Amino acid sequence: RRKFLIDDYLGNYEKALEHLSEIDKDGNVSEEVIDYVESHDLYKHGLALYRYDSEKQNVIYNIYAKHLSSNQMYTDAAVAYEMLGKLKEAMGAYQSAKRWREAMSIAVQKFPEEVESVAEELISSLTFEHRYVDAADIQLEYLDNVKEAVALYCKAYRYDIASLVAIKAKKDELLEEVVDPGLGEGFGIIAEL
Amino acid sequence: LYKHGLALYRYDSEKQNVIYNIYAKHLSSNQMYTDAAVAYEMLGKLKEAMGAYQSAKRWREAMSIAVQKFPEEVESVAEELISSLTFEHRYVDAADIQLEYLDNVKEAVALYCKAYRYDIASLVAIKAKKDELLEEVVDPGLGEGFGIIAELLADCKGQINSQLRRLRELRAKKEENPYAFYGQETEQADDVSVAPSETSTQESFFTRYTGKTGGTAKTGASRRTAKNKRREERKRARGKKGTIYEEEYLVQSVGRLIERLNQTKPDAVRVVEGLCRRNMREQAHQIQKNFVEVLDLLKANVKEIYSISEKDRERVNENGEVYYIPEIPVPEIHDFPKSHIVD
Repeated sequence: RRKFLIDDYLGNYEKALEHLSEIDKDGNVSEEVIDYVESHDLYKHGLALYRYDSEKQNVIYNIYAKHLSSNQMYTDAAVAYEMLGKLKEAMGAYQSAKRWREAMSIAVQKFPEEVESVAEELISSLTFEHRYVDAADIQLEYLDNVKEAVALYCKAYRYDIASLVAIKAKKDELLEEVVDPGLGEGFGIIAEL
Repeated sequence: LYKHGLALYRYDSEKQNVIYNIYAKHLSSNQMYTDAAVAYEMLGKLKEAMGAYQSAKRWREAMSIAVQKFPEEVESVAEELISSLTFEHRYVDAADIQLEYLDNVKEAVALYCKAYRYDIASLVAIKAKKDELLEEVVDPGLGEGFGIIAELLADCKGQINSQLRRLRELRAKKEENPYAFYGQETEQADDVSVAPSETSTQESFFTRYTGKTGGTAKTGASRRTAKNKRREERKRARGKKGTIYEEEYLVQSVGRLIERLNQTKPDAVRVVEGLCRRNMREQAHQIQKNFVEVLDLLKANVKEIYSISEKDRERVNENGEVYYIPEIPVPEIHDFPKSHIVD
């Protein structure tokens, strides 16, 4: 406690935390260490101190990933949440950070009830900002909507694979309903370009 | 002429049809199998179009035609030709075809793991509701990826540990090689294991074989066998590096290092995520420290090489101990996209 106080007053907060960890070495780091690391952002030091202590790495990761998610640090926060099994926050950060395949896999894995909700939802956002293929495939992954999938196969100027997915579903009407008109407007605007 | 004739019907229909019917064989004989497929489609050759597509390995349209017309002939084109493309590191296309047409789950996920798309393999298994891939398939894939990455990133460490010195003869073995007739000037690819295998010399990397000094014909298929002739008969009568000896390999000494880092970094990110997902969280730090260490070493070591100044037709600056022989244009390779829970 002596060394902790000297270092706390002197501003060397890293060695202060290093000494502070020694007092509660044999139990569960009480709230003192948690509050200290949250106040000084000693998370790297507060983790390296217990880098080999899994039984307290649980709490260190919990608080650190809470900080990560609260500080716009999405992907690492989501991965740490999956490390701790924090399913809800992990899903929120995955689908917030445009993490498509992991979100779909978990949605169909443990909570199929949400598959109809989230998937098409992301299909909106991906289509919003010039991301078609990653959303085009989803419409046939589980939704099995051929037209709403090939619509982004003809819009992305992927004509050959657009016809390919229209044929692998055996749609000779889509050959003139989505492939032909999308094709037409596409090469018209390409001639303009 | 035939070309003028075919251009003469750009506004005629029956003439265009008949010129297809006549000149399609010659056009296919010329070049660019794609035009052969176009002619086959236009003239109704729906079975040899499959052969043309399987010639240059065009596959999606082959299966499309097979599904359209010949449902009995959908297994011959896909199942038989997948192996040839499989055998040469094109694992992704093989796995895609296998999963999408042949209904295979074990080897498809195995080839996804070999393709380092472990999350997509997990999604596929979730479609099949299986979780035993994690140990039978995902575990060996992750282990092999980590092992080969630790192998490859440790390969450049040796090759950069024999490059710093001014006189590039300080390889502890290259200063003794005369390289007069047994020279390895152009296909040189290694600096820490330079010139091994006295008989049938084959370097580690063979993609950097310029063949400049192989001979007058500029080709000998290797530098071990050919005449290996160049200016002023490079021998041991030289002084330092800057006199009559190797001058050309210096530029490629960094091109040999450029490729793998850029071509492997996304694989590195994906395998870090996958290998930490097993909650080790420290072999991910192993990859991180290996990568940052090798990049820092190479970038701090290439700070002693500068441009060749005025480029000259012949090697200059004979006094290599003082006349700045190892000069090389500076490269530009960046660091890794930093993660935080790996810190």
